[PDB]
Amino acid sequence: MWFEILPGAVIITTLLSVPIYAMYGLDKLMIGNAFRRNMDERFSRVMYQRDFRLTDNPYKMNGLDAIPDEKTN
Amino acid sequence: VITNNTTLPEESELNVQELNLSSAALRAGAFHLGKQCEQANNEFMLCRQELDDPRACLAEGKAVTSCALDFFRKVKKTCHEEFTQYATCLDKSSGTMAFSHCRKTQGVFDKCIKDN
Amino acid sequence: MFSIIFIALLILLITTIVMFLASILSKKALIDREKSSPFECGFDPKSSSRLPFSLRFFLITIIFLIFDVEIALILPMIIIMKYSNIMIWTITSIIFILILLIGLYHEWNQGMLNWSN
Amino acid sequence: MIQLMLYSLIITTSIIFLNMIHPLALGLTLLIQTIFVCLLTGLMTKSFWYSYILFLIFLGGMLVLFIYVTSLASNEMFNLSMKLTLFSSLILIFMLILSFIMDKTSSSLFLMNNDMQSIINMNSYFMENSLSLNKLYNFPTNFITILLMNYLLITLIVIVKITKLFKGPIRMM
Amino acid sequence: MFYMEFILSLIGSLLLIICVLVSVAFLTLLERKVLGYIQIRKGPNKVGLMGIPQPFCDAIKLFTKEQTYPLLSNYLSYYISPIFSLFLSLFVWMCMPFFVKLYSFNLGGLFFLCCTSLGVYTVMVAGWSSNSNYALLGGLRAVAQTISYEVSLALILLSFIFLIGSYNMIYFFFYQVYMWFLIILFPMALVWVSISLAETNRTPFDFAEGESELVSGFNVEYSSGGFALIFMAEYASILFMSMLFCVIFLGCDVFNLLFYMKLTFISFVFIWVRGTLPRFRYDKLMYLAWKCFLSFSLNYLLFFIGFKILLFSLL
Amino acid sequence: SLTPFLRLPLTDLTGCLINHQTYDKCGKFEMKMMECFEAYGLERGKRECADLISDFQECVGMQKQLMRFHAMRNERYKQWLKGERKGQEFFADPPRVDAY
Amino acid sequence: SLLKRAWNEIPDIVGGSALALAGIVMATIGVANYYAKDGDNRRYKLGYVVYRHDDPRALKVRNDED
Amino acid sequence: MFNNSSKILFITIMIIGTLITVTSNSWLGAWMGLEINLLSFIPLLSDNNNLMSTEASLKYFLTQVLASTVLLFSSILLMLKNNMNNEINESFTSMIIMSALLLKSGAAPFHFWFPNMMEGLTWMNALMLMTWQKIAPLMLISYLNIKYLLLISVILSVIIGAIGGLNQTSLRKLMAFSSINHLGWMLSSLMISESIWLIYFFFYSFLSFVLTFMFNIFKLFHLNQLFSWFVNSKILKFTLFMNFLSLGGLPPFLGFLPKWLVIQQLTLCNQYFMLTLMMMSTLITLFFYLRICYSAFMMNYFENNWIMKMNMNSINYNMYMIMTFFSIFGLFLISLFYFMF
Amino acid sequence: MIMILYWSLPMILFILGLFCFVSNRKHLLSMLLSLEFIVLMLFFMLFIYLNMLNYESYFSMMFLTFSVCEGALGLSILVSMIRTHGNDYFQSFSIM
Ligand SMILES: COC1=C(OC)C(=O)C(C/C=C(\C)CC/C=C(\C)CC/C=C(\C)CC/C=C(\C)CC/C=C(\C)CC/C=C(/C)CC/C=C(\C)CC/C=C(\C)CCC=C(C)C)=C(C)C1=O
Repeated sequence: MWFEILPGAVIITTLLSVPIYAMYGLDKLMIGNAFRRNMDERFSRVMYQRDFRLTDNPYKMNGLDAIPDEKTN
Repeated sequence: VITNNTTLPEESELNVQELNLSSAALRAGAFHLGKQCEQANNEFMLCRQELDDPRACLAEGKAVTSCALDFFRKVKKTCHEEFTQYATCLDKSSGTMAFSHCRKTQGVFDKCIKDN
Repeated sequence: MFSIIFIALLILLITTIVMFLASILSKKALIDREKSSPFECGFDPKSSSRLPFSLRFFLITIIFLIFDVEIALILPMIIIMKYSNIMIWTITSIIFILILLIGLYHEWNQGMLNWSN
Repeated sequence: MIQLMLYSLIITTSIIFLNMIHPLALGLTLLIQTIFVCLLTGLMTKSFWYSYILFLIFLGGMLVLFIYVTSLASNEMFNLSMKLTLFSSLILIFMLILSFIMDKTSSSLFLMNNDMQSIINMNSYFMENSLSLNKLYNFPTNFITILLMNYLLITLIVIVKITKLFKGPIRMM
Repeated sequence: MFYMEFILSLIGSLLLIICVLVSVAFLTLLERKVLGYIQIRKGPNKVGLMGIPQPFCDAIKLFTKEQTYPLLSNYLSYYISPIFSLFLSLFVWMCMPFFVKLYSFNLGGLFFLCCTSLGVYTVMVAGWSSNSNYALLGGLRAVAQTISYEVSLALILLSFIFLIGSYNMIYFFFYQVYMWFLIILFPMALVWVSISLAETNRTPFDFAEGESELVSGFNVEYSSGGFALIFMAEYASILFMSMLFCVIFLGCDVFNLLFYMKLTFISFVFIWVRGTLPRFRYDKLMYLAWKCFLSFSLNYLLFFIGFKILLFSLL
Repeated sequence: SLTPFLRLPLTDLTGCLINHQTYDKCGKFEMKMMECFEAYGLERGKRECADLISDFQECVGMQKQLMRFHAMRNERYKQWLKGERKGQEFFADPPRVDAY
Repeated sequence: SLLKRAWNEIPDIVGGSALALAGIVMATIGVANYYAKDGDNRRYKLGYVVYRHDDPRALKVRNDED
Repeated sequence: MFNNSSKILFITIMIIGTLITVTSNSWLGAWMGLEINLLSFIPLLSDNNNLMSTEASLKYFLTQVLASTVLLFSSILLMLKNNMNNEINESFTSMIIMSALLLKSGAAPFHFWFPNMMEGLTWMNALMLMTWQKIAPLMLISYLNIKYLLLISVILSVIIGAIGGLNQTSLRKLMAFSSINHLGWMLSSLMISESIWLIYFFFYSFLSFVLTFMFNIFKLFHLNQLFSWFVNSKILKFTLFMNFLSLGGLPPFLGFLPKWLVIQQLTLCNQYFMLTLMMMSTLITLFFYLRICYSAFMMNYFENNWIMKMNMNSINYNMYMIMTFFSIFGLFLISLFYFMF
Repeated sequence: MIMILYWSLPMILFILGLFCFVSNRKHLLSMLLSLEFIVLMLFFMLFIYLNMLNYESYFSMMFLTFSVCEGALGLSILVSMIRTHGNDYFQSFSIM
């Protein structure tokens, strides 16, 4: 009667999957972005400084609307 | 090390219209942007390597930023909706802003820019 | 780093609280001269545990120190394969692993890897 | 900032280390310090690659000497020194106080961290340890590594000959 | 913004900490049920409903039970060793790869090597601090384990590292997108499990505990509080090392659900083996590591140095 | 750098051990100086390389600049502790992060 | 014989060395193949590399398709 | 190189270690060669048949480890301030390097370990220590240019090296104090040139190479053994001991030529006062050499009579007799030598 | 001074290492314990100097290789100590 094992395995499977599925939830709710920036390479860090400076929030994106639309020439 | 006799350009000259455009927005237009400003970029980047004086490449640098700002005015004029979706996807799809995830939305933009 | 240190401290505090709860939550009874005596299968012990404990893998123990310090020189391999000259990288790496194997097989054949007997 | 506090701890643990007598008391003091020095070195470098290596190397030496301590100096004694605890705790707080009221832009080490480097430095955008460890395996410095190899292997012949395994185990007779 | 970022990193570690701490409680139940079914037994079935609350029903006892103050032990060392055993077990989890960033950890593979080695001191100090003959034999039986598995462990990690190109664990995902390294590395997978057992000191390599050779090994002189943390720290090691097998040989799709179906299965394998094999002989392990595994592992560095070189020419 | 007397082929082994010639701000500064040592020899070079040695040392050792920096900081603190500065205007405006 | 004794006593060192010997062989193919393609000159360069049309290196630009 | 194939290796690796040091164009490279040299000598030095030998293997190890440790300490410090392997104007940081090197070679102020480790060495071990191990240390001191520190070591070396030797009877311990004196002459010769030092060292090693064999071939370790030593022709025994006079630098013999060239150059460099203290102190060194010759110059002794026969190794003796011949008649070959001009 | 603000601490630590290497402790192992303490501090300074160079830290591996061998050799001599004297106490050795 091998069913009785499964209740043990379901709990461990769920509990260990809570963190990654929680931060994916928390980040969206609290950053607005599912994933956080990856400071793995100098270029990634460098640009991260750039975003943090311009918008004052690295996870708020500055689309084309930040560009001055017209120049009087 | 900087002394009085060392000549730095005046503040007004260094002032010039800047991009101030976030990372994900930049990475979106990278491939189409690059094909256009390559002439300025290579001219700028070539001197900077051979000659390592920032004030010497001051003139070329203004060309590079102008070309970048010139490109986005076109994008702002036509594909504004598409570019924002591509950038939004590229930003909100992974922590690295990899192109490998957003191939679909990318296609939408590439067809907009090649039709306009 | 500085993030990791903070969480390293925070965890250590948390785990520390756990016994500090256990030390209080634990039932408390008067300690006896026999309750705290060591366990050695119910018969009083002849010999302190702090007597010199003889060693037989001493030779391997020293060889362990060495072999690790060559792990410091193989680990960088991957990181510098895209950036190095292939002949120099290839040649040197091989004559690194052959040297290790030859050393190992030499001692294995000499019987040093066997314990003191 | 923690760099100064790292300075205080490494000093503090060194003062007590001068006063340890029991070999294991020395070992515990040394092990704690190997953590800090490993941490401190990576602050002033482009990567922590060497702290990992140093930490790993010494831990190998930490175990082995316990094995010999537990065979040679097994029966020895500790003595809590109220002079020592007060003295270290006295200076430790004293040093920690300074680090809060220190011009800690001046105390920072001038060695260029990875972020301390310019943005133009094209060589700083590669893998974290590519260039630094590079010429360890390129002409001509590679031969130095090769020289170590014999040196390490020749060492491996020295220990067995000094040791003379066959004439018995080791006991503190 | 940036100020907010590190707040999330705290939450993740705390979330990962409580989740791991909870799982090791339920792992111990799973160990008893599965090990109770490989043996034709039923396993814990009465307490609460169908036995599920069993591990909690034991955590009560191990904490309402008195501390033991051994007469001949250096009490402070004897009292602290459980803390660092549990701390080192939880701390090594911060390097477990997440695509939703938790910690960057370039050179994460090394960070594994450092942390796992530390786990020996806690056993080592606990045994010597207890100041009992069996406890000391347990401690020195544990140290001799490190002398064996430690060197071969690094080399086998290096082989996997050559395949991915870096010490960052994230890259295992990209290279295991079409297939699983289990196929390419079948003998190493089989060898790696063997060394993984030594890491966690399990049957057939159960020497630190040494049950039925030493009465209870280095735990022989611990009780309610200290012994519990030693126990939890033990099963946290199994859980992580099982996961580290899933990121290396079984896809490393941390965000997919199946990855956690896989993770429990490898945990089952660790229990499965405990119910199959008798314990090795204290010396046969050390001979095994140096006579066979070390020679084996070095042989494939050449195989993978050549293969990477050959593959480099084509690409 | 030292001059071995022997100068057998072994010196080739350890000659290139530590250098500045691999992607360094002082690569050109040292090559000139050390070249001048080769032209004039060691002992006479120490008397003809006044500029090259000082420049190279002020490029690597950097004592000359770090020891400017403290004079500025100390003189900023000395002014304040004398009351010549104020708390509100103690420091100047910080540089932009995306610079240097 | 010898082959038999080892193959009976320590089969792993024979099989392991069999694959180790494989490494040297196909390392010798790949390394020779590498200079049979002039792979020192790599079509994709780390960093932003710009040459002048008259520089000697500008002649050696590897011309590929994708 | 006496017992097994392994001893052959350690000798060679010693040569490689020394060469790496003296061919290194930087302090760090030089320091590495010292480490190579360190472990090449210890296994040659350690033998478990002797309780004394392992003690010798210790004192050397602790001393050399400390020396290389402090040596590396200063070298890092030296180029932390100058950023060069060389210091433009010598100062304290360069003195510290000198102190380590002298201890590495057992000069006067830090010689204590050197005789006190000679009790438990075989003669062939002492030769490797006395001659070869002093190459690498002394050869690096030629780079450093501190005068007073180097000058002080010379003055103490000749004094301590001589006065200490009067009280010994163990030939191994006696030769150590004798070697400390000859070390003093080197350092004096090292502040003036090296070619003299290279010449002087070669002759010093030559004489020590000879005296070691005579004790090594006939296994003599104490003064009494010299008188009890049996030789067929007392003329032969009389002549073998005439090498000590050369080691004393008496002009009729070859062993003075080295001392002679060190004076013709020190005097040329106006170091008159140094030579007075040195040459005067060499007399005391010449003294206890004569105490050995008491067993040869008088040439009829009361000797134990359960030996009629000499049992000696051929090849060592064959090479020893050749070396001895020049050690007595080597002076007229100064014409040939062209390394002094 | 520059040397006092940046290089003082490691040097002060180094000399404290030496004063351990000379103090009177019964067991020879007390020398080995303090031996790799000093090596740990030598690494620290050497790592300061190597980082004044942009990319020269690879020499740290060279230093570590010699660090273990002197410790490994230092440990072997202790083993040979035991099997002639029976114990490693300093006071057990002939004072000469
Ligand atoms: C007869 O022949 C035989 C032998 O020969 C003698 C054998 O040896 C054996 C040997 C058998 C084995 C070795 C089996 C393996 C078992 C062992 C090694 C040890 C036995 C113990 C177990 C299996 C239990 C496992 C669990 C533990 C030991 C404790 C671990 C710690 C745990 C679970 C705590 C986790 C922490 C948490 C925060 C979880 C969530 C919350 C709690 C626990 C809180 C609990 C309650 C509260 C806080 C109260 C709050 C109340 C209010 C607010 C009102 C057999 C089978 C045999 O047949």
